[PDB]
Amino acid sequence: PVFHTRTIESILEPVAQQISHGKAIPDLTAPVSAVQAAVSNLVRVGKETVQTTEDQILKRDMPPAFIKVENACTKLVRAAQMLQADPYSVPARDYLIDGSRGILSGTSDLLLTFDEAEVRKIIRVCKGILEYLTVAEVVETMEDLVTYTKNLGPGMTKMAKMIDERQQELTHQEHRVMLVNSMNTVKELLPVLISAMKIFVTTKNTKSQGIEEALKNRNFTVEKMSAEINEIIRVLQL
Amino acid sequence: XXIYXXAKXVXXXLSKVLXXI
Repeated sequence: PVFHTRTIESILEPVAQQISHGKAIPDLTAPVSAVQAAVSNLVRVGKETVQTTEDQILKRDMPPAFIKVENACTKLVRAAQMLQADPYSVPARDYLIDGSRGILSGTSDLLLTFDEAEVRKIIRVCKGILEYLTVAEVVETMEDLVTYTKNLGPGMTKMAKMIDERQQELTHQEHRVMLVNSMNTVKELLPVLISAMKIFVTTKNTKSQGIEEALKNRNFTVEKMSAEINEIIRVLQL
Repeated sequence: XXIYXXAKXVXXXLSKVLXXI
C-alpha cells in the first residue's frame, strides 16, 4: 500500500518495487553482509530512541519492529550461506524472498510507529489551543482580554506553522486539502473571536441588554473553532 | 532523526542484494 509521507516513500518505495518476483544465483555474502551491518545499526538507533523518548506508545510498539527486521535479516544471512552451497536450492530461494519481505515490513512498521510519535506531539499543540479556547468565557474586563490575546495570538501562530509543515509531507491529497482548509477556517476565525469578546466585555462594563446576543456569538465562534481543531486532529491520524 | 538515515541505509543495502538477481 501507498506510503503516506513523502519521506517514508523515498526510503521504502525503491525496494518495495524490487520485492516483486529458474537457475543460477550469484554469491550474495558480500551484499547480504552489508544489509546485516545496516540492520544492526537500525536496531542500535531503535533501542536509543526507546530509552530516550517520553512516549509510552513508542516504547511498546518500536521494539517488536526492530525484532521483526532482526529475525528477517537472519533469514537473509542464512539464505546466502545455503545458496553458496547450491545456487539452485529452492529452499534458499524462499528464505531470501521472505527474508527481504520481512525486512521491508519491519522497517515500514518501525517508521509507521515513529511517525505516530511525531503526530502526537502535533496533536498536543492542537489540544493546547483547544484548552485555551474554553477559557474565553471567563474574560470580563478589558485588560483581561489583552492578557488573553497576548497568549493565544502567538499560540495560534505556532499551530499554523506546524500544521502547514506537516501537510506538505503527506502523499495523500485529499488529506492535505482537509488540513489546509481547517487551519484556514481557524485562522480567519481568530479576529472574529477577539472582536466577539471585545463586544462582550464592552456590553458588560456598560450594561446594555444585548449581552445575551454577544455571549452567544462568542460561544458560537468558540464552538466553530473547536469543531475544526478536532477535525484537524482526526485527519492528522490517516 | 537518525532513524530515517539508518532505515535508508538498510533499504539501500537490501536493494543491492536484490539488484544481483
